[PDB]
Amino acid sequence: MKLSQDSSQIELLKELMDLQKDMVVMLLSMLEGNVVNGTIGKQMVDMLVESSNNVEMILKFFDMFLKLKDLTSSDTFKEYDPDGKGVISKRDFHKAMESHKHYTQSETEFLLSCAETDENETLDYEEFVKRFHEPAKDIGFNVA
Repeated sequence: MKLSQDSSQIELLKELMDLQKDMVVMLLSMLEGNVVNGTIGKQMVDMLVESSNNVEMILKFFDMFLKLKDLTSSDTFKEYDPDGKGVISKRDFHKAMESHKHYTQSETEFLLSCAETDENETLDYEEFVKRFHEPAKDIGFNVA
């Protein structure tokens, strides 16, 4: 939530997401071959409960960005967008994702903050989704 708001460190965000991916891969390799009530798993759950705040915050991030695909594929957003040229006005975006109303007001304003404001005033929701949803899918699958 630091790098996402700015648009100048997208490559750094990608490197960080890849690091997170390999981290979760290591954790899965650790869980490989576990038995019921295994000591390795118990140590892992102790780790998670110690990191409870960070884990729930990351999970909230992933849940927030994983609904964006349904948001952009919604027929409501499809009618707010005159035709599939790829870019939608900022006001249309805010109205659309608030009629979608699965997003709270805080989540709303955070999405606008994370979406780069262009001088065209029509933020490219296509690039936004293809830049955020896919890393979220990748890491969230391993987390799940």
